[PDB]
Amino acid sequence: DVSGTVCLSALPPEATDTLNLIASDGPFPYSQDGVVFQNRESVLPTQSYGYYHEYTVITPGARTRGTRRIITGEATQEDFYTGDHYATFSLIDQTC
Repeated sequence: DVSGTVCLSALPPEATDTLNLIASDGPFPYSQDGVVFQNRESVLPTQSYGYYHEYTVITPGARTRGTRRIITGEATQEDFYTGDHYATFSLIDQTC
């Protein structure tokens, strides 16, 4: 399930950076940005394979990709944030 909706301005600033890169189709900093997210655990709504894609939200100071991600869905404005490596998600509201 999705935990609720959160305004973009209430998320870390790096989530705004990642969304700007998604809108321009990159370039992205990590080679894993843009791969399909399988939703194997069925936390997000069930969809066809390839409906969801994953992008890194950089964690300042981290040596690795860390635990923050944006998952896009194919629908308009359908973007989810996770800060715990896919355990929980919130829908991003870009209007606030």
